[PDB]
Amino acid sequence: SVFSERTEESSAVQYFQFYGYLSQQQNMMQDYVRTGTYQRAILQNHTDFKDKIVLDVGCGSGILSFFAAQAGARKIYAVEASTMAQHAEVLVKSNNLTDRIVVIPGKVEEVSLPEQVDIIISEPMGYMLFNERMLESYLHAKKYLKPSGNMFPTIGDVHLAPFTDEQLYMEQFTKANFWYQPSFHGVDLSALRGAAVDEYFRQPVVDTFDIRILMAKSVKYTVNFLEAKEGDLHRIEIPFKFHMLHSGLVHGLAFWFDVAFIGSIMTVWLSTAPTEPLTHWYQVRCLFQSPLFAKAGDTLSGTCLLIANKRQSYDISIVAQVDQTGSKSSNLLDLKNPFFRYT
Amino acid sequence: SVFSERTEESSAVQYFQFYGYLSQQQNMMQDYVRTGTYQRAILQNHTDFKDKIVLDVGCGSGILSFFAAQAGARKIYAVEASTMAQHAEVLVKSNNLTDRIVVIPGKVEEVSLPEQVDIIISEPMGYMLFNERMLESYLHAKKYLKPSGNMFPTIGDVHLAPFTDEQLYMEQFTKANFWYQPSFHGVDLSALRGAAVDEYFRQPVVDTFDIRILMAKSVKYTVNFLEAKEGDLHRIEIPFKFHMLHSGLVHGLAFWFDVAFIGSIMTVWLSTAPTEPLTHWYQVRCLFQSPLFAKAGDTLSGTCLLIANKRQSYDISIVAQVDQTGSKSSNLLDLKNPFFRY
Amino acid sequence: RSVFSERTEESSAVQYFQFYGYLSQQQNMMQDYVRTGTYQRAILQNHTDFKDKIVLDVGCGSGILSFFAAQAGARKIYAVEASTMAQHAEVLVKSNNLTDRIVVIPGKVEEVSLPEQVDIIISEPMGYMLFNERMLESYLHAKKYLKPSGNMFPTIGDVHLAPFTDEQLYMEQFTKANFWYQPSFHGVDLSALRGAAVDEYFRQPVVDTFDIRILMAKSVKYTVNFLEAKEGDLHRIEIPFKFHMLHSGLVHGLAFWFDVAFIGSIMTVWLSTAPTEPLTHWYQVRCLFQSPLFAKAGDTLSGTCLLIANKRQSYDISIVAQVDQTGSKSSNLLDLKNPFFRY
Amino acid sequence: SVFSERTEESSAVQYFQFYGYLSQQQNMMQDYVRTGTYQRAILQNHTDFKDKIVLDVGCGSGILSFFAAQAGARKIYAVEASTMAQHAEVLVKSNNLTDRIVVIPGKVEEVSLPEQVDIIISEPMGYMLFNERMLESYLHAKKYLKPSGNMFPTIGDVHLAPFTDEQLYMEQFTKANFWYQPSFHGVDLSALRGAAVDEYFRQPVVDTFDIRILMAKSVKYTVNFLEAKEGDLHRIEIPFKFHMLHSGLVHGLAFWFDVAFIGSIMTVWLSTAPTEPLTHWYQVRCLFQSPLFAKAGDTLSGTCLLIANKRQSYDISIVAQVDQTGSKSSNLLDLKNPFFRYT
Ligand SMILES: COCn1cc(CNC[C@H]2O[C@@H](n3cnc4c(N)ncnc43)[C@H](O)[C@@H]2O)c(N)nc1=O
Ligand SMILES: COCn1cc(CNC[C@H]2O[C@@H](n3cnc4c(N)ncnc43)[C@H](O)[C@@H]2O)c(N)nc1=O
Ligand SMILES: Nc1ncnc2c1ncn2[C@@H]1O[C@H](CSCC[C@H]([NH3+])C(=O)O)[C@@H](O)[C@H]1O
Ligand SMILES: Nc1ncnc2c1ncn2[C@@H]1O[C@H](CSCC[C@H]([NH3+])C(=O)O)[C@@H](O)[C@H]1O
Ligand code: NA
Repeated sequence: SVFSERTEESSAVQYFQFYGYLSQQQNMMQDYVRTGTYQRAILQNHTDFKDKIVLDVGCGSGILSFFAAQAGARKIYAVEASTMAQHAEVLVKSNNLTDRIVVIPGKVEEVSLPEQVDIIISEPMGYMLFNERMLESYLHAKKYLKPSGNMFPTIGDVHLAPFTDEQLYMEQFTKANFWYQPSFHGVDLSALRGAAVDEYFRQPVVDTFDIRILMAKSVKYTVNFLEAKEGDLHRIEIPFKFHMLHSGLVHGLAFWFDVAFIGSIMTVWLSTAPTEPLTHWYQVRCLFQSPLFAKAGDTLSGTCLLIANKRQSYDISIVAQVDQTGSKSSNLLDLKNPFFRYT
Repeated sequence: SVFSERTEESSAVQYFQFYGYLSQQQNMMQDYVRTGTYQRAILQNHTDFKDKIVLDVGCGSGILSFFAAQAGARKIYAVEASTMAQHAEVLVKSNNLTDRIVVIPGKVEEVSLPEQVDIIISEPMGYMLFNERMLESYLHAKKYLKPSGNMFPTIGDVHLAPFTDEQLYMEQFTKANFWYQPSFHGVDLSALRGAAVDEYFRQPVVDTFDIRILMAKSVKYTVNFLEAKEGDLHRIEIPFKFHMLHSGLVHGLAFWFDVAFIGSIMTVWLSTAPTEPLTHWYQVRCLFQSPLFAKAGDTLSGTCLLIANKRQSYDISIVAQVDQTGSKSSNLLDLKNPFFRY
Repeated sequence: RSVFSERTEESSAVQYFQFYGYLSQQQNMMQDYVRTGTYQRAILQNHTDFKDKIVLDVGCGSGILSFFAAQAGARKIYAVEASTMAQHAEVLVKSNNLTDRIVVIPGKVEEVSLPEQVDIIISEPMGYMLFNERMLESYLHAKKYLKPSGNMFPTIGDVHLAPFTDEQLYMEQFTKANFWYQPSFHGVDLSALRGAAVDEYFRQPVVDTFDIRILMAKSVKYTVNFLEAKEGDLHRIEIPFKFHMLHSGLVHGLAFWFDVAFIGSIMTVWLSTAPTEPLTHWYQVRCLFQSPLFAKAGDTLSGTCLLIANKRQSYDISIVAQVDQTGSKSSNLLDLKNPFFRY
Repeated sequence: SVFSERTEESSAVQYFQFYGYLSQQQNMMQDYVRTGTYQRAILQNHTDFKDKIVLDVGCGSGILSFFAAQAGARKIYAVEASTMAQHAEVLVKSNNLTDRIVVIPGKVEEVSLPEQVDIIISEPMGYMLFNERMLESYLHAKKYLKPSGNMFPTIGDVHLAPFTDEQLYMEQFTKANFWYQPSFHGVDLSALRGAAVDEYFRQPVVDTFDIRILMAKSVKYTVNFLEAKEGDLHRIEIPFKFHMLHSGLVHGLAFWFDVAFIGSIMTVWLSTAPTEPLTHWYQVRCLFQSPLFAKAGDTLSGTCLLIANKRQSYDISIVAQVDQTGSKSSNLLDLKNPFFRYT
């Protein structure tokens, strides 16, 4: 199948074991911004669901399908690949909705639906939007979408912005300098100090921050789920040209994302921006190996290249340069293993 | 190999991927009780290493091998299956010990060792001692051990004792009670509450605690690493009979462990007991879904059964009984996925 | 049979009037200084409403309010009491030399015969959550003896209800119900009765006081005008509510209290049992939800509190509540006659 | 039936309503001394239950029947008159003992048992043993007992002892002196002070105390449930003659009770003595109207006469006298309405 070919078996096992936990579902469900906004987006666009055929990609507990049922849906196919599918089925029965919601255990790339659907709903967003590579499942599912069919969410915007955070940058060296001692119990650890620094900088940092560390207006990269193909997400090139609003040292790039539910009645936005109330996605920061000095008015140009890997994530390549000075910095990061810094 | 047959590929990949990180090595190395006690046990028993052949099972960064080198060992084979092995090689070169420490990359069940060794050193203890199933690798490695060779550590004591902690219990019960709601955003979740309680209580709690929550003298289960066979750890049955010292609610069993380095000069103990300074093993508690009320003087009887699984851990079944009232409790826990509360 | 006996089980009535036959209970009520003091002020500061008037005291007990009416210059006071306390009231009338002003009439106010119509009716018919004991109906029934322009002391009653958060109370009750969760109490599996146990405990309104900050919204007020209301109005009391949540959190239930007003010719005097006011022997009453409802600030909590009078001189309470923004719903049934005294 | 003739209808209603609550059953079940001792007495005398026919009088939740089942009983008839009977049925089913425990709804004086039993088990004890008059139900049940049959408990001992408690005695007057004031809000209450004192002294005091207040070894009155008639409990005359161990003022008599389970293997005792751990029965004290002075070595003689009434309780008559001085005191108390003093 399409899923197995793009996914290492070891990664897939871990991945679906993770979502097999009721606590993990619960964690997502208790993210009120997320869950509430989904329910709002569905109910406020009830004309998009009333007596419609619905597909829920990766239903988990089945909560979105229930929201679709609340909106008056006729039939909802709730596809789930982890063992959570059995718990979703129990909920369908206990909520007396067996006539409207059909839980289909398995990967959306492998299961079969009896009919085409009017609208696809899903929550496939990971860290930096693209983590977990579930957007491709979401896009793959369009084989079951009627022409003129709709997608909830419909589009996704990932935002990038340069930031200054001296403490975050110095923190890495403070942690790596553990190895920079000549006699740890009689052992000289110094030779590994470089490797330690390297390791720390490969980890994207997950947490939140004050918006005042941002030094330029964000650059936006948009995915239209109605138009995109899964293969479009294998190689994501995000060019940027930041016009610096403040003078100072750029320590790296901050990432966040919005999704839009473009319905017939209204468009509802779900945002994980640092200007908005915190979600379980927080924000993500990728550090530069060497900070870049910029004057207000200077331009910071370059590219953020996301390359999909078989561990259900992306290898991040970031190249940036201050055009006025030619001062350049790059970093390679491993999105699969972020550092959860939030406290 | 013996490792591969008893281990799911999915588990091993993640497992050794985890130990390839320098931050994790730093975390373990910064456990001063551990590192200091190991160095203490090796250096003070230097005659057990002087001009001897040493095997370091799961050497990681190689610290124990350096300790063995400090004790005057002639040759040390440092085996590590994670990529950390490459970092160990770097330290050996930079510490000018290339003539004495030989890093052998790979699983100890799969590598080929050049010669038989006089002594095996290792740090194979996981949470509640048995987690990670590395003790079996440690035991497996005795195929390279000379007839009268030694092992560091030499023995392991697992201690279990009944505890009372309403706060911890309610803390987990609260998390499970989310699945109690009859109308979460209009959705009835209650039918899953049973499965939810089951899931949360299967998680052993890793953290530390005050010793005054303990309601009886601990029961000891000992593994002699010099004598034990790999197969001995597939099924670990620990019967217990506690004489309750305090009245109250028994919320579960607390676990910790000691290991002893029985050398020629002296025996050095490394303890993770809650009466001792804290280590990175902390202590482990297994909660009962329903606590058992017991009075002082009662006997708390039952069995703690550990069944090894293919995910490099154990399925824990605890059956406990207040003999005077017949109050019985049964519990199943997944040692692989503990709750880190510390 | 009289209107009283038909709406009252004899078994309940016996216990009820037997309870009020005890001097200790009279002492308990009389030692409520807020209560007694406020009644005395309401009567004395409106002395013109009593001067040379004919008074009816419904459920006079020890006769304290009749003495207050006598102090304000009443010509004759008919003090009706159905319990044996009537005998003690008479003793006080004689020992206080007020035989020419206070006439104790033993019996139920629904059954006795008065020689004449009265200018004003005084009573203290309030129970827990105002309506408990169903004496308001006796109070209203007595209006058959009231002259057309007659007055009522108290004149009006306000019931206040507001949502509250109190995790401590909820877990306190939940823990008590969880006794029946034990699978091996002395070797016996009790679990099958947990549902019945939870139901039983949560049917008990909690009588006590609390800090006002646990309240999550402005109280909704329901008013009974004793000058206009008829007995039948209290047989089935429907109180709709729409709360605008001021705080985010878990709604564990609804808090209840009441005010009564003595609207006299000289001034209006209020007797309040609100948690913002000094504590009375009425305390406050809280009705718990079996499972709390999550609400954000700005949300609306709407629904209905329905009180159905029963033959045990109390009410069957039904509370239906809903977080409108999410559709999160709770339904609960309570037995007001058997509250939990927590103070 | 025998029950209805000796019981006022009004009393019976509240009585069985009281035991219809799971919380009250729970209250009894959480008395570890009581429940544990019952279980222990049954299990340690397993030969008295093995393959026997058992009768459980007033099974409540059915706990004692389950204990009988644990001891290997062949058939257990669990008779229960309150609504608790249905909850017992639920527990029997849920514990898979449907073939061995049969729940019979109704009063034991009115139901029909298909066969005679080998042993009757019950927990019919109230305050000072005899309150609630359920022992008569217990003894009545022997009509279903084989001639060679046993009773669990087998005997009941009531202990009586003189006590000194200056605080308790003075407390009555302190509470009554509320009424001894000439202008309570302008009212002279003094005329009721006597009636108030009378009221307090009629109430036996339920609570516990330090054994240091006891001034003589208790006098014991024994009921052998194997030998006794129902009628033996209609009029209970307990003569007493105490040999005073301490000098001082005797303010009244303290009451407690024991029951013994005399089985074939061993005799197990359940005690509510103040020398033993506290149970939900506590202890009961009856005050003398006027305290009696006695020296150590004097004899305190008299009678405690318990006269059964139709309110499922007893009128307590106490006459006591110091023989050496002729100093005499009496009290008449209403056991149905005790004062719960325990804190
Ligand atoms: C819960 O505590 C975690 N923990 C675990 C351990 C156990 N030691 C694991 C170390 O040993 C390595 N290891 C595990 N199984 C191995 C095997 N078949 N062959 C070779 N190396 C192996 C593994 O890669 C790591 O470097 C420890 N020594 N300290 C700890 O803190
Ligand atoms: C929480 O207790 C509420 N509560 C109620 C009351 C109301 N009861 C006062 C007095 O009213 C008497 N009473 C009740 N229904 C009556 C009736 N049809 N006819 C005559 N007397 C009646 C009853 O004998 C009692 O002595 C009060 N005076 N204080 C209170 O505290
Ligand atoms: N290819 C796939 N096919 C089916 N389910 C998948 C696939 N990839 C991910 N999932 C599931 O999709 C879910 C994403 S988490 C979202 C859970 C739930 N729909 C909610 O909105 O709260 C997880 O439960 C995954 O197990
Ligand atoms: N005459 C009677 N017939 C049947 N049941 C009765 C009678 N009198 C009292 N009971 C019940 O006897 C019980 C006394 S409480 C003892 C309950 C239970 N056997 C236990 O040991 O925990 C109550 O549940 C009463 O409803
Ligand atoms: Na320790």
